[PDB]
Amino acid sequence: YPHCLQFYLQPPSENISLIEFENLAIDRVKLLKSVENLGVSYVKGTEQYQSKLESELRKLKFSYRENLEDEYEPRRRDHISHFILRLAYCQSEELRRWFIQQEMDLLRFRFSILPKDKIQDFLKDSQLQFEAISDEEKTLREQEIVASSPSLSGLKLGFESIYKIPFADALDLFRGRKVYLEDGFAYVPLKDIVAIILNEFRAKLSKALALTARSLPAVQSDERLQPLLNHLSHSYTGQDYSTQGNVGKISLDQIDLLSTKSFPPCMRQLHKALRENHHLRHGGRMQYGLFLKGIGLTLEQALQFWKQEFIKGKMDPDKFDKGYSYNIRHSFGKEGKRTDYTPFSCLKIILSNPPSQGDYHGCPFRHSDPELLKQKLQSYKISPGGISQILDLVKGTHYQVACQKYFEMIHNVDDCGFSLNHPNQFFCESQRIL
Amino acid sequence: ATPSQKYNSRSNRGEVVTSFGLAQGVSWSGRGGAGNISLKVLGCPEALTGSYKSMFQKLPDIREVLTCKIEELGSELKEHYKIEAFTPLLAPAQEPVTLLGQIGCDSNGKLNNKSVILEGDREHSSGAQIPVDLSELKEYSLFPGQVVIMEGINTTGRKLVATKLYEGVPLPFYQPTEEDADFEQSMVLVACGPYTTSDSITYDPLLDLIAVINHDRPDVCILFGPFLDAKHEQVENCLLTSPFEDIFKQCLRTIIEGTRSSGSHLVFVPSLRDVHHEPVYPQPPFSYSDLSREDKKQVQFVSEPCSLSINGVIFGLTSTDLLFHLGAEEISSSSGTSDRFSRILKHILTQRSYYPLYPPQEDMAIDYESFYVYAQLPVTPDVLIIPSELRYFVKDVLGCVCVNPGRLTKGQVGGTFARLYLRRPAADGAERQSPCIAVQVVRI
Amino acid sequence: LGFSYSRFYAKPLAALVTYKGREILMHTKEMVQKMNLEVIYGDTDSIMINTNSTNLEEVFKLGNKVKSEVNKLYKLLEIDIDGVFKSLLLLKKKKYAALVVEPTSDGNYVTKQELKGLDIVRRDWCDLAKDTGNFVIGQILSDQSRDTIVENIQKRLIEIGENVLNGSVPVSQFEINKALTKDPQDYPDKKSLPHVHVALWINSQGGRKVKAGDTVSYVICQDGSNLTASQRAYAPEQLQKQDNLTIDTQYYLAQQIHPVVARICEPIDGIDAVLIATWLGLDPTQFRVHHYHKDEENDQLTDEEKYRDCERFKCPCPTCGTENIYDNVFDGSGTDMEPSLYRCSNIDCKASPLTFTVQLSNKLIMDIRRFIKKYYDGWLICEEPTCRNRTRHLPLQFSRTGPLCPACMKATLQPEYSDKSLYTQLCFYRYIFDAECALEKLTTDHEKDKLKKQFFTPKVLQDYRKLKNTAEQFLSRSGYSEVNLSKLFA
Amino acid sequence: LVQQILKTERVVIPMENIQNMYSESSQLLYLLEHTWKDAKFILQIMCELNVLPLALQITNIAGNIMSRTLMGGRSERNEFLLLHAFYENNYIVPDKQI
Ligand code: SF4
Ligand SMILES: [Zn+2]
Ligand SMILES: [Zn+2]
Repeated sequence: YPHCLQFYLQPPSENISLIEFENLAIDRVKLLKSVENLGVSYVKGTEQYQSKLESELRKLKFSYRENLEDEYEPRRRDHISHFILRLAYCQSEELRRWFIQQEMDLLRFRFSILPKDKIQDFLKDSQLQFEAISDEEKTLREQEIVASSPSLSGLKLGFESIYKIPFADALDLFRGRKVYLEDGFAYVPLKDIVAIILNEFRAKLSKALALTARSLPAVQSDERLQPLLNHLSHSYTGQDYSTQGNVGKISLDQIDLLSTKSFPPCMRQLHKALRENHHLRHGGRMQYGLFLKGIGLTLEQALQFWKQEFIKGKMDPDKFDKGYSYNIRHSFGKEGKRTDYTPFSCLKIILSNPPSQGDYHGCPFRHSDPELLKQKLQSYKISPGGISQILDLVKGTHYQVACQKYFEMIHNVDDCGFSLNHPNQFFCESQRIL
Repeated sequence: ATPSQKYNSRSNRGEVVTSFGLAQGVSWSGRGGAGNISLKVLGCPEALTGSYKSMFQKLPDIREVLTCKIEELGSELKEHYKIEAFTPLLAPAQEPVTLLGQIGCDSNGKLNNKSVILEGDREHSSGAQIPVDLSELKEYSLFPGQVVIMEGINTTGRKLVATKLYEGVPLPFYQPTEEDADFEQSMVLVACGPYTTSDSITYDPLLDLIAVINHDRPDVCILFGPFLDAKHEQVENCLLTSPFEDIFKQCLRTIIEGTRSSGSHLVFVPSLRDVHHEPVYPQPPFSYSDLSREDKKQVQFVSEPCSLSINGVIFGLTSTDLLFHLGAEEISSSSGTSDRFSRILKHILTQRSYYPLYPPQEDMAIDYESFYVYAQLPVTPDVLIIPSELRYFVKDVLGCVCVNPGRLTKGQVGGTFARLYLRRPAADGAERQSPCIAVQVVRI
Repeated sequence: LGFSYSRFYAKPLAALVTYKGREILMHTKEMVQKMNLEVIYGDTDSIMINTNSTNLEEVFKLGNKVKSEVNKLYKLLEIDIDGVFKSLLLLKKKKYAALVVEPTSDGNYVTKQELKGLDIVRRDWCDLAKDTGNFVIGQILSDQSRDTIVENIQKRLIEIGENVLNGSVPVSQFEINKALTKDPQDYPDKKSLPHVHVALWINSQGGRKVKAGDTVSYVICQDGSNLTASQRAYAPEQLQKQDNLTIDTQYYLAQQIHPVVARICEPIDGIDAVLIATWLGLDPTQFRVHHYHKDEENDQLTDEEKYRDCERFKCPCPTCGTENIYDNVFDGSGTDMEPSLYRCSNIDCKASPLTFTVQLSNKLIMDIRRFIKKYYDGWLICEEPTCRNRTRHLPLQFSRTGPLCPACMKATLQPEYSDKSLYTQLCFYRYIFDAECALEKLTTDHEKDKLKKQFFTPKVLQDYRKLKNTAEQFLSRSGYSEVNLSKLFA
Repeated sequence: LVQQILKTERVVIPMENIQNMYSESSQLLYLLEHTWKDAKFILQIMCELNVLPLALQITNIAGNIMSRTLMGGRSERNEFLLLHAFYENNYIVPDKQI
C-alpha cells in the first residue's frame, strides 16, 4: 500500500535485538502461510481474496504510517523479515520452490494494489532505466499496436498505459508475433508488463536462494539461530494459542453430544474407540487426554472419567491407581513439559507419530486411506459435493483446508472467519457459535 | 558516632616502613606539573578504550585462545633452547623425550606433587593429558596453567617420569630512545584501596591521602580501586540512601578538586571490587563526563591491567590480587630458605601475561576473547606495581623493580602507600640500568 | 582428495563432492517423507527406516520399492538393503542398542542382541543399581509392546522403592566398593569423596592401612549432623555394629538407582526423570531442582513459561525487615490490580516500597553482579547421568559437539549455568518493572486507563522507567542480545 | 580381539606378578606357555581375517609395495593407483610436499 513494492536485493546492514529477529521471522512465516491458504481456498481475482490479504497485511504491521525518511517501520519489517526467511528456506529444493511460489503471489498482489500512476514511477526507479510513451506517440501508432496485440478483443486502445521496452527483454512475447516492434522497441500493455516483472523476480530470487544455500554452513554454528533454520515447520506452529490454563467449565455427561456436534474427526474417532473398546494405545491415550485437558477438564474430572471408562473394561481399580493415575497427575501437574503438558496441534498430529494397526490416532485426511475416508465421512451426514471437494483438497496435501471446509459445512457457515491450526481451537470456535 | 575512631586515633602516622635503592629522608618534593611529562599507554591495541564487546562466550573460542597461548610460548622456548623436535604425549618412547604442555591438577582441590597433570598442545599431541611423576625431579616450581617444557621418560605412554624442567625466558626490556633519556627526575606516588575503614563511610584515609598528595606535590599519582568497596558491610547489604554511581562520582569529584592546586597528574585504575563498574577482567577505563577543560590535562582514566609509560619508563599496573591467587596454588621442591614472593614474581614475568593462572580463582570473571588481546605484556616492564593483601615489599627480580605497598586501609586500621623516584641514566654501560632510583613505602 | 596431507589434495573438488552428498541426502529424506513414511536417523551414507509394520515380507517389499525409486532417480548411485531390527532405542547421535534380525526361510527369523555406546565406566555402582539396570535393559530388549514393557518397569520400580523405604533390601545390597590410585592424604578433592574419607578414617583409626591399588568398601548413612552425603560415608562393618546411625534411603533412591534407570528410560516418550522420581518416592520437587535447564533444548514461548525457572526478586523492607517477593508488575487477579511496589508484603507495614526506589535500584545491581559471576565461573558438568563429572577446566580435546569428558572418555561436558539462562534472568529483571508493556497487555482500554490514572502517575512511571533502565544498562550492548546482520549476510 | 574374532578367552598376566613367578619352576613354565598361546592366538587371528590374501589383492589392484599396505593407510594406495593412471596417460604428476 505504501512504496513497499521492492525487488529484494542489497541485504540490510542494520543490527537488531533477538526478540525483534524472532518476531519478524514468525510474522513473515504467518503472512506467507496466509497467502498460501488464501490462494488455495479462493482465486486471485475476487474481492474476498484482496480484502483478506490486505487485512492480513495490516494486522501483521506490514503497511502503516510513515516516519522520518530512514526508519519507515513497515519497510524495515518487510525487508528484514524477507532476508531472515531466505536463510530458513534456502536449505532444501522443495522449501526453495515453496518460498519462491509464495513470495511472487505477494508481489503480484502488491502490484495490483497500486494505481496506474505510481507503477510508472516504480518501473522507472526500480532497476536502472524504464520508460513509457506519451499520448501523441500512443495515438500515432494505435492501429499498429492493436493489430500486433494478442487476441484482446476490439480496437479499444483504452487509457491503460503502454510501455516501450527493448525487444530482447520482451523475448518471450516477440518470438511468437504478439507485440509491435519499431526500431527495436516493443510496445506492451500492463498485463505482459507484470508477467515480465514476475519472471525477472522469479529468476533473481531463485539465483539468490541458490547462492545463499552455499554459505549456510558458516552460520549453522550459532546456537541462538538453531530453532530458526531447522524448526520453523517441524512441530511448533507459526503462532499457537491453545495452551494450559485458560478458563472453562464443561460437564462430564455432556461429552457425548459434543462428540457428534463439536469434536473434530480425529478426536471424535478417538472418543468412539475409547467408548467402544474401553481401551486405547499410548498414542491415543496421550492425544485424547491432552485434548480433554485443553477443553477445560480438571484433574478430578479427568481421573473419574478415565477410571470409569477403564473399570468398564474389567480391570482392578487399584491397578488403575498404580498404573494410570501417575500419568494423568503428571500431565496435569509440574515440570516434565513440552511433551505431556501442551495439547497436540494440527502440525504435530500430521507430521509426527504415524498410526499402525490397533492405533487410531493421527489425522484422518492425512493417514487414513481415501476409501476409508469417504466411508467415515458418509457416516457424519456430509453432502456428496462436500465429500468430493474434501477429497480433492486431500490430494493437494491441503488437509487443514479440508478440515476448514468440514467445519464450515457442519456448522452451516459460508466462511469460518479464520484459519484453523489446532483441534482445541476447532472446539473453541464451535463453542463460540454454539 | 563509633565508626572511623581507631584509624583517626592512630599513632604510626608518617612512619617509613620500607626503603629501597638509595637512602633518602622524608622531604620527597617534586616539581608538580612543571617540565615535560610523557604519559602514554602502550602495548597491544591500546589497553581497550570502549565499554566492552560481549557478555557471552563460546567454548571453541576459549579452546582456540588456550591452544594459541601454548603454541606461541612453546615456539618461543623451542627457538631459545634449540630443541630439535617435540614428542606426542601419548606415544611411548624408551629414550628420554621432551614434551610441551601446561600444568594442571586432576581434581577440584589444591595442587600438590601427587596430582600434577600435563596437558599437551593441539598441534602435537591433540590436547592429550598424562600424569606427571616428580619423584626424580630436583628443582621445580609449578602452578596450574603454566606452559612448560619437560624432559623425561615415558616408556608406556600413560605416565611421564619427569627428569628436567626448563626455565622460562622473559621478554626483552624496553629499548630506550635518544629522546627518552633527555627527561629529568620525577616522582610517582602509588596507593591502592579501600580508602575507608570496614565500618565507616566518611572516607578519612582518602582525605589523608589528598593532604599528603597536596603536601608532597608529586609528578604523578596512581590510585587503585576499589573506590566503592563491594565487600563493604554497608554496601553489600544495600544500606546507602544514594545510587552507587552518584557516590562514585562524588568521591571522584572530591579527589579531583582536592588535588587541583598540586598540579599532579592523576591516574585512576579500576578494580573488580567496584560496584558501579562491570565485574569482568580486563576492565574498561572509568566513565566520567563532568570534566572541565583544565582537568582534562591532569586526570586520566586507564584500564586494568595497563601498560603505561611515564616519561619513557614502563609501568605494569594491575588491581587484581594476582600474588595471593597464584601464591596459594603453587608447589616447589624447596621450602627451607627460599623467597616465595621472588619465585612467584619470576613466574609472572616469564609467563608473558598479566594473569597467567588458569583456571583463575573461583570468584574471578575473565573474558578470554578480550583477555587474549588486551591483557598481554608487550615487553618486560621497567617497574611493576602489584598491590596485594600480603605484606608490603619492594624486590628487584630479573631487572624489574616490583613494588607492593599494600592496601591503604587494612581492616579497621590504616595502611601504607609508596613513592618512587624516576630518572634514566646514561644509555651506555652494563646494559640494564634501572630507571627507578629509589622506592619508599611509608605508612599513612 | 579430502585429506589435507595427501598428494592429490583439492579443496574445491572435495567441497563440491560434500555439497552433492548433502543434496542427495536431503533429496532422499524428502522423497521418503513424501512417501508418507518417517526416517529416524541419517548419517552421511545411511538412512534408518521405521516401517511401522510387522509383516517382514511387506517390509522387504517397501525397502525394494524405495531402492527402485532411488535408482530410478539416479543412474549409478544405488541404495542397498543391509539389515532389519526388531527392537531399537536411539539415545543420542551414533548410540543405540537393538535386536538384529536374521530372516530364516519363509517368515521366521532369529534375533541377536547388539549394543553400542552403552558402556559404563564407573565401578562405583552398588549391587542394587546394577540389578535394576540389568532388569530394565532386559525388559526393554524383549519383544513385548511398549505399553507392557513400560508397565512392567513401573511396577518393578514401585516395588523397589517400597522395599527400600521399608528396609527389605539386604545390607549386602548397600556396600559400595572403590579402588584407590593415590594415598588417602594425597587427594585434593578429599572432602567430596566418600571412599577417600572412609579410607582415611580406617588408616588413622586402627590397623591395616590402605595404599594405592587397594579396594575399600563404604556405605552412606544418616549421622544427623547435616553434612554432605559424600562426607557422611561409613564402613558397612562400622554401620552394622553402630546403633545411633541408620541407612540413608534418600541417597540410594536418588543417586544410585535413578541414574541407572534414567540413562535408559529417558528416550521413551511419556517417561521422564521426574516420573521415575515419583515412582520411587516423594522426590519430585527436589528432583526438578536437581534437574537440568538446557536438557530440553531438543524440541516462541509465553511470558508465564519463559520466566518459570528464573529467581524471583527478593528484597527486605528497610523499615520492617520483612522479605518481599516480586514476580511481575501487579499483584493478584481481577479488579484488585495494585502495583507490586505499592505496599510491602507485611500487612502491618505502612511504608511504600516505591519510596525506597534508590535501595531497590541498589539491590538489583548486586543481583545482576552475582548471576554474572556464576556465568563466568565456567562450571562444566558431564552429560552422562552416571558420570556427572564436575570441573572448571575446559579440555582441549573436543568431540563433534563439545568438550570431551576426561573421566568418562566418551561423553561431552556442558555448561552448568548457560548464557541463555543469564539472558532470561536479565529479561525477567527488566520485565518485573516494565509497566509500559504490562499496560498494553490489557485487552480493553477502559481498565488500562483506569489503572493509569488511579496509580500510575508520571512520577511512578518515571520510577518504573528507572528500575527498567537499571537492567537495560546491562542488556544494552552486553550479552549478544544484539544480532549483527552485517556479519549474518555478508 | 580373541574374545570377538576367535570367541576364546585369554588370561592377562600383570607385569607386577611376573617377578614372583620366577621363584618356582611351574610358574615360569606357565609364563612360557602363556607366551606360546599368545603367539598361536596372533597366528590364528591373522589366518581368520585372511590378512595376507587381502593385502596381496589390494596391492595388486593399487600397484604399490606390500609392506606399505601392511603398515596401513588408504591414501598411499589410492595415490599409487592415481600415479599409475596419470603416468599411463602422459601427464606431469605433482611432487611430494614437506
Ligand atoms: S486437520 Fe487437524 S482437526 Fe482436522 S482432522 Fe486433521 S488433525 Fe484433526
Ligand atoms: Zn515493610
Ligand atoms: Zn563424564
